[PDB]
Amino acid sequence: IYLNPPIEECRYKLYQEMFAWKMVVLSLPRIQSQRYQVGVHYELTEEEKFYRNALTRMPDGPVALEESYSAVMGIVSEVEQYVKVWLQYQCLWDMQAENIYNRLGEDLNKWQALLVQIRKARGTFDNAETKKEFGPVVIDYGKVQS
Amino acid sequence: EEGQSLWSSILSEVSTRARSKLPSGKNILVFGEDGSGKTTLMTKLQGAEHGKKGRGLEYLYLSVHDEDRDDHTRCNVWILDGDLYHKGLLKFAVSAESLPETLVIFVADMSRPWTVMESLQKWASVLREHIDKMKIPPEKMRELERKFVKDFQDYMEPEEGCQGSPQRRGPLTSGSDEENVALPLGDNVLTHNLGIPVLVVCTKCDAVSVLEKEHDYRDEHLDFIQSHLRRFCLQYGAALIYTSVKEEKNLDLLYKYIVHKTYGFHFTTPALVVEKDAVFIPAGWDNEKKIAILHENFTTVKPEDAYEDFIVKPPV
Repeated sequence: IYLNPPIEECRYKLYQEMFAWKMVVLSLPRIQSQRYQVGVHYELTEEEKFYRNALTRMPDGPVALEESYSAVMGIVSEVEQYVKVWLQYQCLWDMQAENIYNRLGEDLNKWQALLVQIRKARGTFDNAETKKEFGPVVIDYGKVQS
Repeated sequence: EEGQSLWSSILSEVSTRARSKLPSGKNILVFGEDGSGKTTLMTKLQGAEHGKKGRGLEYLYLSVHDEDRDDHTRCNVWILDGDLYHKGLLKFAVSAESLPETLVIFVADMSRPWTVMESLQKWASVLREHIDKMKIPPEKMRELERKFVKDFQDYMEPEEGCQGSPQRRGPLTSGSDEENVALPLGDNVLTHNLGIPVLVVCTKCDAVSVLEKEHDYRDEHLDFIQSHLRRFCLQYGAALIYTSVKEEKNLDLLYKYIVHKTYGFHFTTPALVVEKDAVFIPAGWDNEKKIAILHENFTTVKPEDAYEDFIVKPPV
């Protein structure tokens, strides 16, 4: 049981619409304060070509960048919790029958109650949802539920 | 609840009996200055050339695919800027649980070698107020430092027979305590060691080759910088890599040292000394007598010159 694309790519994707949504503003060019001269048509940085110091000129402090990034870490934490809901159940594909069967022995009520548990847990694993969304962010898990 | 706790103990023990993965949740910090190809080589360690270069807390991931058990984790990348107004983004980078899951990388720019040590002790001071503010309990913090003293003394430089299989820096003769590298302790040695794997990377060491001819330096210029670097990295327990960003000098060496320091793997290369913009300085290898070995090579200079004046900063 595995997630593709993983949690690092999910965080990377949220940081990609960070990057596109911040280079709405940052990839705007800034204007040379004289233009018809020669010396600023010599080599410039991104802080001399583009308006990228307006991110350094946040007037209320940097506070909404940590608010957005904490929203990213909270969303990554919640989808990380739901992907390690279903990564808990890789134990059935790690399952060796000897660790069950030498533990149970021949006491029949353990086998009967275990068949009750596999029926009850298969009742839980046949539920209606195949895709879980937090905010916009979607897990696909329907194929692995089947 | 006999069979339920029995079966829950079975599901705890069965996933223990499976194949081990690299433990995820690892973070990698980039300290240092902008304009140095932090994003560039950090994408090279990801597997790319250049990424979507933002600013502040840039994120990537390193594709750490295992070659032994053939698994793949990806560890977190937090490229911090040169700005100290957006330096407050590091609480999403590293916490105290994942502070042992952290390989700290410092950028030294060798395109701007004159601004190195003030940025080093400034970002190290940032890291010190950071490491005071993140509030580790001090018994585990001193446990990390005492075991870092332990693995610091465990190190050997690799031989030709240690460029394959892992060099046994633990017990070769089993169940004992013997010295491997015994450091002469000074005030440049481990006095603000933090108990974590720390690294400083010299970036753009092909821009030294500008200043070997367009500034016309000598051999004792790099030993001045390098002895100051040895004094400060040995004070925090670190290694030192001399890299060119643009020519991409020995990326696999870097990746082997990253997986070697994070998950206890092997870094399969000896400490290079032979090319002056590619001198490898490990952790637990160099000491203050080795700093004085550069002073044997000090023929025309004494080490008490100024940092921007001996290593000539142009006023722009």
